[PDB]
Order: sequence, then structure tokens, then C-alpha cells
Amino acid sequence: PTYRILKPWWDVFMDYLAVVMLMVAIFAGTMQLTKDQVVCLPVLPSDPTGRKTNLDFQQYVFINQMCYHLALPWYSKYFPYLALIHTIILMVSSNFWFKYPKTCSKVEHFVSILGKCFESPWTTKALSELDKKDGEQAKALFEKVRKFRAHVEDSDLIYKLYVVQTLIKTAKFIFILCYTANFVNAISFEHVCKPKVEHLTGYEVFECTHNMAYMLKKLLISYISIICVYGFICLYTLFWLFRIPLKEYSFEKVREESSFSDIPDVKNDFAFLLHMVDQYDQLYSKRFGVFLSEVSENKLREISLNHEW
Amino acid sequence: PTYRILKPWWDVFMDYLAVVMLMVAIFAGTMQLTKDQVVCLPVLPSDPTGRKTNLDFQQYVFINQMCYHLALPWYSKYFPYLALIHTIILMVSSNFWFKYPKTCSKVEHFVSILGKCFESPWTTKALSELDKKDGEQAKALFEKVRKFRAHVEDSDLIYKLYVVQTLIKTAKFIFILCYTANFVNAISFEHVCKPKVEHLTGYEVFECTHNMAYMLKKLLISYISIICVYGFICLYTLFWLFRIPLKEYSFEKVREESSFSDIPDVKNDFAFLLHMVDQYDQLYSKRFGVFLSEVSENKLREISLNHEW
Amino acid sequence: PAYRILKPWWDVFTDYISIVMLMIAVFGGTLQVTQDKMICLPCKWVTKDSCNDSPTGIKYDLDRHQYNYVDAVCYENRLHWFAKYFPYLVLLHTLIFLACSNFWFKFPRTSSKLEHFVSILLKCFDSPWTTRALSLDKKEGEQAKALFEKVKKFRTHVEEGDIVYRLYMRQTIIKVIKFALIICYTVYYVHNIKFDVDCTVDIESLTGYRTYRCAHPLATLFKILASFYISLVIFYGLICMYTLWWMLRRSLKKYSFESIREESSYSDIPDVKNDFAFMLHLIDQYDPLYSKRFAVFLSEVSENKLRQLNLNNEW
Amino acid sequence: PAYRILKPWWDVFTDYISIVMLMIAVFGGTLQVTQDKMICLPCKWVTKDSCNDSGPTGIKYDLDRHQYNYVDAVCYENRLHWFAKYFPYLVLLHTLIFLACSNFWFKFPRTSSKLEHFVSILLKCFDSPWTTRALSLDKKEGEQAKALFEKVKKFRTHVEEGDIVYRLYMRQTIIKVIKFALIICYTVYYVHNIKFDVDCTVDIESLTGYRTYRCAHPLATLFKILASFYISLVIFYGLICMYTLWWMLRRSLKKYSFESIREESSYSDIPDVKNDFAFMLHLIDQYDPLYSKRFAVFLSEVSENKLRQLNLNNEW
Amino acid sequence: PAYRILKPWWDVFTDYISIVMLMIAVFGGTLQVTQDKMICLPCKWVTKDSCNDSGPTGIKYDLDRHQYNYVDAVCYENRLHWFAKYFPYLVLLHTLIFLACSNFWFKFPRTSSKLEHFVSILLKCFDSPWTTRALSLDKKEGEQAKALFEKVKKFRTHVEEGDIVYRLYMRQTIIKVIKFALIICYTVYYVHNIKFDVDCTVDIESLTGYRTYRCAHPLATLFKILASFYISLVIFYGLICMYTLWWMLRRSLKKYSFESIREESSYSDIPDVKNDFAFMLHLIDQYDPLYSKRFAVFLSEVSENKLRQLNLNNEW
Amino acid sequence: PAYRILKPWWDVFTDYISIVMLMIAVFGGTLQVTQDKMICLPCKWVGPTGIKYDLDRHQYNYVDAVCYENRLHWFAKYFPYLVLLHTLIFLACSNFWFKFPRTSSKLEHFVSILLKCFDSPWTTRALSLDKKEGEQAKALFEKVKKFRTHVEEGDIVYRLYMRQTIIKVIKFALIICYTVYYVHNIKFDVDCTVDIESLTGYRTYRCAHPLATLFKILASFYISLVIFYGLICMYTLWWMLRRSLKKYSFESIREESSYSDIPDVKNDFAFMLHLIDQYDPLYSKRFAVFLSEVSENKLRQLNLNNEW
Ligand SMILES: CCCCCCCC/C=C\CCCCCCCC(=O)OC[C@H](COP(=O)(O)OCCN)OC(=O)CCCCCCC/C=C\CCCCCCCC
Ligand SMILES: CCCCCCCC/C=C\CCCCCCCC(=O)OC[C@H](COP(=O)(O)OCCN)OC(=O)CCCCCCC/C=C\CCCCCCCC
Ligand SMILES: CCCCCCCC/C=C\CCCCCCCC(=O)OC[C@H](COP(=O)(O)OCCN)OC(=O)CCCCCCC/C=C\CCCCCCCC
Repeated sequence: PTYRILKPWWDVFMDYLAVVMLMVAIFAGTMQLTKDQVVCLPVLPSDPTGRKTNLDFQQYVFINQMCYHLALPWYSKYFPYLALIHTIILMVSSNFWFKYPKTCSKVEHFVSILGKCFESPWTTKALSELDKKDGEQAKALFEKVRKFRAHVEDSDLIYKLYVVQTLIKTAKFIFILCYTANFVNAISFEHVCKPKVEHLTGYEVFECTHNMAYMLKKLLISYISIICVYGFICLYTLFWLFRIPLKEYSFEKVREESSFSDIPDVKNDFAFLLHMVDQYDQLYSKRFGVFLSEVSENKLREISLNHEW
Repeated sequence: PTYRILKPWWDVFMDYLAVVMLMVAIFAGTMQLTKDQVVCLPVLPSDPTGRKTNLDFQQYVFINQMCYHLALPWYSKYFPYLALIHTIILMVSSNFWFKYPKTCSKVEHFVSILGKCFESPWTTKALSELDKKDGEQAKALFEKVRKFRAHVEDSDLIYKLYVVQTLIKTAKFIFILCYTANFVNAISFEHVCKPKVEHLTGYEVFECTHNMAYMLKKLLISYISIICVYGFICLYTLFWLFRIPLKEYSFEKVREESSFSDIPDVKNDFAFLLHMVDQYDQLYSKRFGVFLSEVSENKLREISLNHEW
Repeated sequence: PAYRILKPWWDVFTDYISIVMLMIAVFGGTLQVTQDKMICLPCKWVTKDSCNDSPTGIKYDLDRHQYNYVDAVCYENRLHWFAKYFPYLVLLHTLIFLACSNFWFKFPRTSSKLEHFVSILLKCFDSPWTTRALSLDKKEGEQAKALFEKVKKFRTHVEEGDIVYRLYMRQTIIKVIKFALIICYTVYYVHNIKFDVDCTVDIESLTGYRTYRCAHPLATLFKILASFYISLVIFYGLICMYTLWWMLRRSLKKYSFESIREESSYSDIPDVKNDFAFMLHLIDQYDPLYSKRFAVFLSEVSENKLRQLNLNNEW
Repeated sequence: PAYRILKPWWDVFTDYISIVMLMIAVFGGTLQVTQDKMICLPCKWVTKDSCNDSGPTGIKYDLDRHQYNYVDAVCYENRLHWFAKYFPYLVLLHTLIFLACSNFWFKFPRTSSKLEHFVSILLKCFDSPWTTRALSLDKKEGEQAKALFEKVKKFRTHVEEGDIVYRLYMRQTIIKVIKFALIICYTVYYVHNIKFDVDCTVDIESLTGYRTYRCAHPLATLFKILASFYISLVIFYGLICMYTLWWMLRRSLKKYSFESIREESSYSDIPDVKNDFAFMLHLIDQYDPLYSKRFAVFLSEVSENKLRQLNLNNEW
Repeated sequence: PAYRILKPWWDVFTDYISIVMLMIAVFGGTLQVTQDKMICLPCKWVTKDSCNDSGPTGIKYDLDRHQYNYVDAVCYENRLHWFAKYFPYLVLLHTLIFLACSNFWFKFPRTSSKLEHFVSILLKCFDSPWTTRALSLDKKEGEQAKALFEKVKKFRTHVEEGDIVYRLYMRQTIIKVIKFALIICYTVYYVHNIKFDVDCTVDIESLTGYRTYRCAHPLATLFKILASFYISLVIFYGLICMYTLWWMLRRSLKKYSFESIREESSYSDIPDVKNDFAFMLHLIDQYDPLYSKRFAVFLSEVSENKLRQLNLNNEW
Repeated sequence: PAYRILKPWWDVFTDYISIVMLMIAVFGGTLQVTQDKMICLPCKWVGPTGIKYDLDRHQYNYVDAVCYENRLHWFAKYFPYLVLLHTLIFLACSNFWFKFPRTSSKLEHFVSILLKCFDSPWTTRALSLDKKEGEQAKALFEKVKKFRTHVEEGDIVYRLYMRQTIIKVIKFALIICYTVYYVHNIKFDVDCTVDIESLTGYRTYRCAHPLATLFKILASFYISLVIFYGLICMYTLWWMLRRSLKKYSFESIREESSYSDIPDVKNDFAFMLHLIDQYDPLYSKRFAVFLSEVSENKLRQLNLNNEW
């Protein structure tokens, strides 16, 4: 969909970190349904020889299941699903600002006209300072840009949607870092189980060992590190968003670089898309600036009239 | 198809919720054949030592199967399949209002003529206040939209079908909330069974545990929360349909904005699509409404006369 | 691709039903391969014909492999074959239905005729001459003349043959016969999917017990899948019977152009026959717009007007 | 794709039968790898080579789990018939051989180049408006038609001189039919060995304690059903190949006559092609004769003369 | 894609044999992952150095199930032959090596660029109407033909000097044939060790209580069958590679002669080419001589003179 | 695809070696997650008959789990996960300059301009006239001049490539250090003392690792692949540091071609042209036509001749 122009480097890094987090969550959930198990042995009273517990195989299985659903804490068995939910939430918000239908149509029109301006030779002719069909195409693209300027600059939906998206991402990162970090050392290999099923097996206290505890702890540490990098990138994005006021876009530098100075000050959502493209590459910003100049309009009209006469 | 013009934001959110519920249902069904084992131990009559039940391993598996078939209720066994059926029904009924072939054609050519209005430079000229081929295209589009008005504005089929679809969605949500929340606390971890297999094992009463009980309850709670969000969105849709009478549409603000003030009052279905468009984008509504004014028709006729003479 | 215009609503519904049936077959086959087994416990009281009903656990003194052998033997012998081979029969029926529904799309004669018809319909539907006739350069005129000649060649090539209509009728007949046979045998053999099965396999020389009481864990789920498959077969048969009634209610080998010639400005379009008529009936079932746009090239008056316009714009 | 015109109804039927048999082979191999075991129990009463058959209480054999597993493995390796063990692998090999024999002429470059050139030329002649006008022009269309006439003439003197495609197709049909004969011999002869209950005398008495064991093959009936289905599909494949061979040998496919086409059309001077040209035109006739009738325009000299006259008309 | 013109029949056969061998490697690897194990039973009566053979009742070993698992693991690690354990991994490595040797000149950037340019220019010349006109004029077609003549001349003066492609193909063929020789030596020498019954003496008497155990390898027969089939495929691959090497060394492929073209066609000024261009022309002729014959017209000064004469004729 | 011209032979070799490494990592992870266990038997004393331990099966499973998670070396347990992380790092660093937007836009522009110049017949005419061809040729000349004046000012691509190569080579050094140092710990039989006598009754257990030999073989093959990868990265560093890639020389091209006024390019332009030369010098030679001013003068003269 050629949406990579709109996404800056920090957004690409956030998307790739979300992909890696989703992969980690899926891998953790694969093991949490394949080999997630606890093995429990009863605490018996006091040439070495083994201790006979007088328990059947299925009594041991019953004890294991009961202690898995009672002794094992919720964060030692539900982390991969919470990680999957968090990755889904982060990935949905990542593409949300161009998936909402109004903003999607606006950004699609913006990308289309930006590509048309980039492929327009009239921009190169104006920057360096033709044909009747080329002049007609240039006039049509100028009129399309004129219609687009009134279509987008009136509203501020895209900027507000992006602000809401990054605020939601930052809040989710803060919540994940606050609640996940408190439950790191709480994951332990051994677990003391008191299932109160002595009338079925004969033992009151069972000592269990969660098999998927150390690997789950390493995956938790890796997820915490990745989400910390993600939060740092999101905080940098917030600082950039609140650094430059994106409600307006001064073309003073563009009008100074170019030979045309009749470029209006683009504001609102039209300014936000131009700022994102400038964060991507300033060439398209120069193209739009020279296509928004009235002196270029006068030059194009004069060229068309000279072609006609 | 570009159906997003007539598809409001709440419809897209309902489709997203349906997709998420489908994913939750298939995830539950995946584990419904993975962790569905039911470990059962007999209730035996009254230094610590293990309790000897004198049961073989095959006897234990037989009791497990017997009390999985008997003790576990249907909502603890076939829950994800019912959720899958509900998600399939919701996905089928998501786009019911324009799945009807007559209304499908009406919506398709409505989007076509709206796109023609957007692309036509005569709309831009009217908003500001040309080639003869463009004038003929404008005349053809004027005749086409007049035929559209005379053909669709008389009836109200699409509005009735949309009301039917949203009432069906509301009724389905109410049924799901009533039926499914009745079995929230009914799902229990442990089940006591009396499978009457004393002639095969010697014990009449067995005590069991369901491995996929707490996880199933968590997934049920999440599914009920998502369907509650779906019902809230549906209730907001009903509130938006009832607070504003959609049987008619007035362009009074559009008449005041433009110099032309001969826009008629659109009623019936022709008003429902325009209301949906105005919710999607009021600029498209204005660009269509400047066509319905007879002053624009008179100006087009005057331009045609100037071209002819 | 472009063959979607040849499938009416009943064909699309049968395709969706076959897809759901194939999903059911895959699900049942996965259950059969993975989680299908039996758990049989011997009955020490065999006074009656079946297992007899008669605290501490009962000791059978049987090894694990003796239990496995008993389960395997009572799964092989005293379990009804419908419960064991339910998803395989469903898979075979889905393969037969998919072969029958797509037989004419792969038979070379009917596939070639359908491809030619679809290509000609695509050429005629995008032709500006049809729009002009309903409501212009000499290159467009000669292209329309070539399209008219190709339409005449198609008429004289396919109007004689009747392979497509006969093959479609045979496919519908085979499908409805298969539906009748399935509804007979599946419903007749659906009461044998029991959870509890009593087996008397006479392996006393290897185990020591005569009669065993088994339990089929997937019996209830297979019964639910069998009910779902029966409902799907019933819907499939109703759709196929509607298709057969549509084919036999009126002659599909003859197509009437009275409505089109009355609606349009041309009243000289003759009736087509055989595969041409059948394909036009299928088009009318899908969309009458294609037939209305295509009927322009079946009239000599349209050709006369086209050549008159060509002579007009030439000079 | 573009090669669907070179596959008659028998070729499509063989392709779909091969696909079904390949699915059968994959399913059987998945069952053989995973589910195929052999539950064996010893026989305490022995009166002959086979196992003897003779409140109630269970019989105790005093065998461990691993002794039972060892008995199962040894009686699976020794006294289980090879056809039941390697049934899906043979089916997979036969399906691979059939697919190779069906796609050899499409993958062998000497015949693949000729087939693709013939298909390209036939499709370029089929879409040319000059064929429609001749069966019933612009200077660019006229020179394109002249170039296509020259290309057809160059193609005819290049392919008609050899008969490699016909020889390769005949050899493929012969190999397929003899493969079907060998399969329908050996598979049918050895299909009776897939039985549920097999007795073994594998002589592991020094390890377990018993001489004879009576086993059970859980997948015996399912493998027997799959073998019956594979035999039926092989029978259908062989009948189709017999029809193909009879069609090839009934009339000489290395000699094509346009007598019906030249009688229907005005042109009665169409030459008779031979060898690979004749064989490919026979294949096209078995697919659809419209392509052959449309291609017959470019062989007639009268159409070439008419094209030359039109080129002279539009040249000046 | 369009690279099939550079792959002769032996290259296609080697590619398909490598695909089949890769499938065998994957099947053996998943068998090794899933159900590769040993079932070991101790021998209580040991009179010889190895295990000794000596109503009936089962022999009691008084071993736990995990003791049996430990014995199986130890005798699988120590006294099972390495070939029976790592057979599919060696096959996978050999298939990867063969595929790398086949696609090295496809992926090596200098030879890849040379092949891309050669294929593009050959396909442009094959569709050029000037070839048909010469072997038997629009201004745009004449300009395109002149540009194609210039491009062919530049390609000849750029590629004919270097011999990287022929050298790389020779090195790939030599590496493939010596790899085949090493495989057919070591695999054949080590194929006898894949046997069902394996006797182990691993000295775990302190943990278990017995010294010698009689093990069984359930996958030994299937691994031996797969090894035999892989040896047969390697033999076929080596025969194909030896034929390819004999074809390379039989004639100097760095010297292509157009003697047949200059003897049959009117244009007799076509000079002989050398090095990579000659080798690529030989490969194309092995695929289809029509492409080489159609490409040979651009290497003649007479054809260019006729083209420029026609350009001057239609220019004024 | 279109960006393969910017990948020299060392980049392709590193990509394929990393693909093989990723396959090894996936296979090892599949083995470790599913099949990896540790069968343990207690040491009773720190015709033949079996030794009885009076241990239940679940007691054996508990002992196996405890001695697998306690006294087994960390490298034997987490071998393929480190390999997977290293493969992901190598894949990210190899194509980091294809994902950074500032360098990605320049790479896209360079590839598109190079392809357009290669497909143009004006280069063939110069090395040896429709109005559209001349118009497209002069537009290509103008956009080539714009590309040169836009790219030559900055050297972001060369610095990023140098950083990626340095990161890759130091990662290879770290891998070939730590993996080699921790490769002897993968052994079959590992004794464990976990002090669970209160639960089972034995102190020391003699364990066995079923996948120890296969993990060791995979580690050895991964070490060999890492050695090859490091040798290729060392060659890449030597190629980068042999010549100043910020400056490109057109002396051979201007001497071979008729034009002898081709200026030297700097910064990312020179680095990209060096990469193209390492791929194929024909592309750079054909692109060198649109840099000489004499070619522009000839094109203007031909346009004027077509005008008159
Ligand atoms: C992108 C695709 C991949 C995504 C990631 C996938 C990761 C997992 C992939 C494969 C592993 C599948 C098997 C996992 C088994 C784990 C162990 C386990 O669950 O053991 C218990 C398990 C459950 O028994 P119950 O059903 O409770 O018995 C009830 C009796 N009345 O044991 C058994 O069934 C026996 C062992 C056989 C396998 C069990 C799992 C079967 C899973 C799914 C079956 C349905 C699949 C449907 C889709 C099929 C598509 C071809
Ligand atoms: C000749 C062609 C060969 C083709 C290749 C075949 C071999 C494939 C290679 C490897 C497969 C590895 C599978 C590993 C699975 C996990 C390990 C394991 O041991 O699993 C055992 C586990 C349980 O086995 P049992 O306990 O014996 O089952 C109860 C009855 N005794 O196995 C399974 O769960 C079954 C096997 C794996 C899943 C198979 C799923 C098959 C699904 C569908 C087939 C039927 C429908 C087909 C529809 C087709 C529509 C186009
Ligand atoms: C770190 C990198 C990333 C790792 C990602 C790992 C993803 C894992 C995804 C899915 C697997 C889910 C569990 C599947 C099994 C479920 C049942 C279970 O837990 O165990 C069953 C059972 C346990 O093993 P045993 O049969 O006891 O083995 C006896 C001999 N040692 O599992 C198995 O047998 C194995 C199941 C998986 C088989 C996979 C087969 C294919 C893999 C590798 C073979 C080689 C492929 C080569 C490809 C080359 C391509 C060019």
C-alpha cells in the first residue's frame, strides 16, 4: 500500500519490536500448552533406599493437576496469553491511524498526490528555474492539490488520532512495566502445595516443581527488555510530537530554498502529513512546496497560453 | 469495493470485534482437544501413608472417560463450538444491509456516482462560486443523479434492511448475554460423579477435576466482555438511529454555505445514504448536495448555451 | 477468475456446503488418527448375555499390554464400522461432490466451450458499441464487426453441440442420487455410534475374560459431527433438487429472446439452441445484464446500423 | 496454464487419479510413521506352530513393559509381512513414477521446447483477426499476419522433420501401462497379507520366556481399505492408459489430414503435415477442433495469396 | 522463470534427483526426531562374550521402567553405530551441498549478471521480427533491430574475453562428481551397520545390575531401505554428473563454430566465438538449437548491412 | 529483486549462511522444546539380577526434572535459543540499511535511476531519434544531476554500512569466543546432587542427556558456520578499508569510453558505485554516460537537430 513513506524510523522500529514480541508470545504459548506441567511429591515423615509413598500413577496425576490449578500462581501460567493480548493491542494501534476509514482515505489521497508530484516533471522544471499534454496534466494536478488543501486543512482528525495512538501505546508500556516487573522474582522453580485432598491420597503437603519456570523467567526478562526499548522509543516519539508544534507548518525554509515565495502556511492535518514525510524524506516536501506556490501557477498558465498562441 | 464510505466507524469496530471473537473461539477450541482430560479419584471410606485404591491404570482411564462423558455438563465440554457458531453468525450478519442484491447494486452505483462527483471539476467550480466534453459529462452526471433520486428516493428499502440488521444484532447480543452468562459460575474445577460402574471398579462415587476449567472460565469471561462491548456499540448505533430521524435529510447549512440555494429536501432511502456519508465525511455530502440545486443546473445550461452560440 | 459468472447462487451454496463438509471431514480425520481409541474393562459377572451389574477396588490381574490388546481387539471386531470410518466416508463424499460440481470445468470439450463463451462475453460486455446501441471511430467499428463475426462463428460452432447441457444434467443427477444414498445409509447407520459398547471377542486364551465393557471417548463428538453432516447433506440435496427442478421445469435447450427484444430497440434477435441456450440461461440466473448486453450482436439490424455508421464516419 | 490444451480428458483424469493416490500415500505414510504398532501377547498353551486357543481371573504373564515393547518390535520386524509395513511407501513411489511419466515430455528440453513453441504459435494464430477474416485490413495487422505466416512456415520445416515428441509420448504410455500391469499383479497378489491377527515365533525365549506370541495389527483393516481403494484407482488408471494406447495405435498419429477442414472451408489446398506436427494437431483435436481449424488458415496457400494481395493493396 | 533455457536435460534430472533426495532426508530426519529409539532387554545367561541364547512363564528382570529408559538411552548413545543415528543428517548435508553446487553459478554475482544479460539478449533476439525477415520494414522495428545489433556487438566484445562461467561450471561439475565418489564409497562401506538387533555392553552394572543387553532398533529396516534408495539415487546422480563431465571435456566448449549455419544459411560471414559466450551458446544448443540459430543472425556483418540498407531505403 | 545489485558476493554468502544458521536454530529449538529430557538413576552405593530402588515413576520424573533444571549446564539447555538470537541479530544487521528510511529512500532512488539509465538506448548510442526518447533522456539527465547534488552532500549510507559490518564482526568474535569456551560442557552423562533425600530417599543421581551428542554436533556445525561467516566479514572489512570508498575513480571508464570529462563522485554516490562495480562494472560504465557534460551537450545538439 506504499505506507512506508508515512511511517518514520521510530514507527518502523516499534512495528518490528511488536513483531518480535508477538513471536516471543507465540513461542511461549506453544510451550505453555505442550510441556507446561508440575511434578509433585508428598512430604513424607522421617544403605540408602527409596521411600514408598503408596500412591498410584493417577493419584500422582491428580495431585499434579490440583497443585497446578491451586499452588501455581496466575502469572506463572498465564503470562504468554497476556503477552499475546498486549502484542495484539500494540500492533492494532500501530496501524490504526491509517485504518480508520476517514483517515485511511485522507492518507491514501495524500500518498497518491505525493507520488504524482514526485513523478511530475513540472516540479523539476520549476526547481531548475514544454508539452501541451504535460501542461494539462500539471494543471489537473494543481487543481487536485487545491482541492486537497481545502479538504484536509479544515479538520484535525489525523493528528488527534495519532496523539491518541501514541498516548495509548505509552500508557500500555507504563502499565506493562509497572505490573510485570513486580512479578519477576515471584516466579520460582519449587512450589509448596497444600491442596487439602488428604481424604483421597493420604498426604496433606506436597512439594512441587514447575518445569516451565526458568525458561519462562528468561522469556519474561527478554520481554521486559524488549518492552523497555519499545517504551524508550515511544517516549522519544512523544518528545518529538510535543517538541515541534505540528498544528502549523512554516514553509519559510522551503520558500527560501526555492525560487517561489508564494507558498501558504500549511496547518492542521495537512501539516502533520507533511511533517511525517519530512521525517521520512524532504524531497517530497520540496515537491509539495513548489506545487503549492502561486508563482509556479502563473508560470504554468503563461506557458500554456504561449503554447496555445 | 470502497464500501467504507457507507460503512460507519461502529460497523468497522463490530467487524473487528467479530474477528477477535472468532480468534478467541478457535483458540478455545484448539485447547478443548488438548487439556480436556478429567482426572478422577475414588472417594474411599474413612505415620501418614498413601491411600491404596487397588485400581489398575486402565480402570482409572475408564473412570476418567466415564465421568468426562457424564459429570461434565455440555457447557463445560462444547462451549468453544457454540462460540464458533455465534461468531460465524455475527460475521454473516455483519454486512446484511448491503448483502441484499438490489441494495448491493444501489450501494455500488451510489458509491460510483459519489466518486464521479468527487472527481468532477464542475463540483470544484460550483464550490468556488471549462471543456465542452467536461460539460457533456457534467450534464450526463446531472441526469444520472436525477434518475437516481427519482428511482430510489421514493422507496425506503435500504433503511428498513439496515434497521432489520441492527435489530437482529441487538437480539443476538441479548440472547448471548442472557444464555452465556447463566453458565459463568456453573463452570467448576471439580466435579463429583456417580457413573454407576461399581460392577467394573468397586467404587460408586468418584471425585474428579477438569484440567481445562479455570482457563475455560477465563476465556468465557473474556468472550462475554467482548460481546458486551459489541452490545454497547450496537446500543450506540440504535441510539444514533433513534435520536435523529433518518427518514429525511436537509441541506440548509449547505444551502447557506454555497451561493446556490435550490437544494431540495432529500427523504427516504436517498436520505439514509446521505446521512451515512455525512457521518463518514460531510464534505462529500456538500459536494453531492451542490448538484441537487437547480441554480447549478441553470448555470450549466447557460454555459452550454455559451458553448453552442 | 472469470468463471465465477458461470456459477449461479445454487452452485456457490453447494461450494460453501462442500467446503464446510471438507472441514468437518478434516476435523473428524484428525480426531480419528489422534484421539480415537477404546477403553475396555472386563466384567467378572457374565451371568446374563451382556455385562451383568453386581468398598475396595476390583483387581483384574491384567497387564498394561493385555489391556491394550483387549482394547485393540474390541475396537477391531465389536465396534461398528460407521463410527470408525465416519470421517473417511465424509471425505470420500466431499471428493465425489467436488469432482461432480467441477467436472465440466475440467472436461476438455466443455472447458474449451465455456472458456470461449466467457471470453466472448467479456469482449462484448466491454464493447462501447453495445453502449452506443443501448443509448465512434472506424477502428471501433471494425473491432465491433470482428466481434460480430466471432459471435456468428461461436453460434455456428456451439449451437449444434449439446455436450455442456447434457453434462450439467448428468452431474446434477449424479449429485442428487449420491445425496439420496447418503441420506439413506448415514441415517440408517447413525444409531450405532454408542458411547458404551459391550464386546465378546473370545480371547479368553490370552486374557482370561469373555466379555468386556468398552467406552468410546469420541462417540458423542462423532455423533454431533454426524448430525451436522446429515443436516449439511439435507441442505445440499434440497439445493440439488431445486437445480434439477429448474432444469426440468422448462426446456433449457431453447432460449426465448422475447423479453429482450421487447425491452431493447431491436426486435430481430432469433432464438438460440442447445449449449448456447443453456449458457444464456445460466447467465440470466447469474445476471441478465450480460445477456442484455450480448443480445445486440445476435441481430442483423445491429450489423446494418454498425456498417451504416462506419460508412457515415468514413466520409 | 497454457499447457491445458495439450492434456486431453485422459491426461486430466490420470492427473487427478495421481493426485488422489498421492493423498492416499501421504495419509498412509503418516499413519505408518505414527500409529503403526503391533500389540503382542504370549501364548502359554502351545500345541502347534501357531498360537493355540483354549469366577474368571486374568492371566498373568510376568512380563515388564519393556519386555512387551521388545516382543512388539521383534514380531513387527520379523513376522509381519513386508507389504503391510511398507504399503504407503510403495504407493508413494508408484505415484511419483506416474507423475514423472506424465510430466517427462513437459520437462525434457528437446520436447518441451517444441511443445512450448507450438503452444505459443497456436495461441498467437488463434487470437489473430486475420484468421477470423479468412474464415469469414490495417497495414500493421497485415505485416503482423505476414510475419506470423513466415514464422509458421519456419516452424513447420523445423518440427515436421522429426518425431521425437510422438516417440516420447508413446514410450511414456508404454511405461505407464506396464507399470499398471506390474502394480495390479503384485499389489493384488500381496493384498491378502494385511490381516489383523498375526502369530509370531520369533525365538526370543532366552529374553522374555515365551516362544510363540499372538499379535494384533491396529492399522491392518485401515491399510486393507486403503489398499483396496488404491487397487481400484490403479484399475481406473490402467483402463485410461489402455484407452490412450488404443487411441494412439488405432490410427497413425504421424499423419494429419485436413480433409474435413478443407471440405468445410473454401481453401482446398491445405497440405498434410506429419510426425510431431500431426501428433500435436491430433492432441489439439482431442482437446478442441476449433484451434486446429483456426490454425489451418496459415497452412493454405490461398490464404497466403489473399494476404499478399491485401498487403499490396495497403502498401501503395 | 526464463533460466530454463540454460538448464539442459542433465541439469533438470540432477535438480529433480536432488529434490527427491531432499524429501528422503526430511523423512529420515522426522523419523529420527519422532520414533528413533532402542528397546533393550538384559541377558541373564551370558556364557559367551556377547549375549547367549538359552507351561512357560515370563523372565523377571526386577527393573523399573526408568531403569529400562536409562539402559535404552545409554546403549543408544554408546553401542549404536553412528551411521544408523546420523544417516538422515548426512543425506541432508549432501543434498544441500549438491543444491549449492548447482545454483552457485546462478547466485555468483559476476556469472549471475552474465547469465541475466545473455538470457535477456537471447530472448530479445528470439522475438525480433528482423530474424524472421533475414532467414526468410517498419521504422520503429528497424530502430529496435539496429539497437539490438549494437547490444549484441557490445555483449560479444564484453563477454567473449572472459572465461569465468566455463571455469565455474567445470569446478561445480568436478566438485559434484568427487562428492558423489566420496558418498558412494563411505555410505556403501557403512551401510552394513544398520541392523535390527544390536548387542551392547556399556558397563552400567552399578546402576542397573546387568552388563550385556540385547537391544532392537525399530527404524533399522526402514533406515536401511532409505539408505539403499539414497545409494541408488546417488548412483544415478553420479552417472549423470560423469556424462556431463565427459560432455564438458570431450569438446572445447570455449570455441563455438557456426559451420552448419554458414553452410546452410546464406549468411556465411559469422565468425567463431570463444570462452563464456561459446559455452553459453553450447548450453543453449543443448537446450534448443532454434534459439542459437535465431541468435546467430546478429553476429553477421551481412545482416547488419542489409538492415542499414533497408533503413536507408525506408528513410527517404 | 531490484535491490540484489547492491548485494555483493559476500553479502549473498552471509545471507545464505545465516539462513542455514536459522534452520539449525529452528531444528535445535524444536528438539529442545519437545524431546529434550534427562533420564536419571540413583546411585545405590557411592545369575545377575536387577537393582531395585523402590522409586515410583513420578518420583523418577521429579528427580529428572530437578536434576535437569538444577545440575545441568546452562549451555546444554539454552543452546538453540542463543543461536536463534544470534541469527536474528545477524539478519537485522545485514539488512539494517535497507530498512532505515533515510538510507532506504536513497537506495530506492539509486536503484531506479541505475535501472532507467541501463534501459536507456542513449547509452548504447553514446558508446557506439524519437522525440519521446530525447525528452526522457533529458529528463533522466536532469534527475541524475538532482540525485548527484542531493546524495553527494551526505555520507549516511557508508557510515551505516561500516557500523553494520563492525557490529557483525564483533558479534562473530563474541560468538566464537563464548561458544567455543562453553562447548565442552555438553556431555552425555552428568552426575547430580540435588539434596531431595526427604522426598525420594537418595542423595546422588547419575543422569543421562539423550540429546547431548546431537546438540554437540549442532554446536560444532554452528561453530564452523560462524567461522565461515567471520572470515567473510573479515574479507568485507578488508575490502572496505583497502580503498577510501568515499571517493570513486572514473579514470578507466573515461579512458575506455569516448567521453573523458567524467567527474569523480563523493560520499554515498562513490560507495554505491563501488558496490555496483563489485556486482557488475557494466552497470556503472553504462551509468557513467549520464555524468559527463559532453554527453549532455551532444543530447542538446541532437534535440536541436530534431527541432530544425
Ligand atoms: C502456524 C501453525 C502452528 C502454530 C503453533 C502450534 C503449536 C503446537 C503444534 C503441535 C502440537 C499438537 C499436539 C500437542 C499435544 C500436547 C500434549 C497434550 O495435549 O496431551 C494431552 C492430549 C489431550 O487428550 P484429551 O483430548 O484431553 O483426551 C480426552 C479423552 N476423552 O492427549 C491426546 O489427545 C493424545 C495425544 C495426541 C495429541 C493431542 C493434541 C491434539 C490437538 C489437536 C487436534 C485437533 C486438530 C484440528 C486441526 C487439524 C489440522 C490438520
Ligand atoms: C508415504 C508418504 C509419507 C509422507 C510423510 C509421512 C510422515 C510424516 C512425518 C512425520 C510426522 C510426525 C508426527 C509427530 C506427532 C507427534 C509425535 C507422536 O508420537 O505423536 C503421537 C500421536 C498420537 O498417536 P497415538 O497415541 O497412536 O494415537 C491414538 C491411537 N493409538 O499422533 C497423532 O496425534 C497423530 C499423528 C499426527 C497428526 C496427524 C493428523 C492427520 C490429519 C488429517 C488426516 C485425515 C484427513 C485428511 C484430509 C485431507 C484433505 C485434503
Ligand atoms: C529456538 C528456535 C525456535 C523454536 C520454536 C519451536 C516451535 C515448536 C512448535 C511446535 C511443537 C509443539 C509440540 C509438538 C509435540 C507435542 C507432543 C510432545 O510434547 O511430544 C511428543 C513427541 C515427543 O518426542 P518422543 O516421541 O518422545 O521422541 C522419542 C525419541 N527421542 O514429539 C516428537 O516426537 C516430535 C514432534 C515434532 C516433530 C518435528 C519433525 C520435523 C522437525 C525436524 C526434522 C528435520 C527437518 C529438516 C527440514 C529441512 C528443510 C530444508
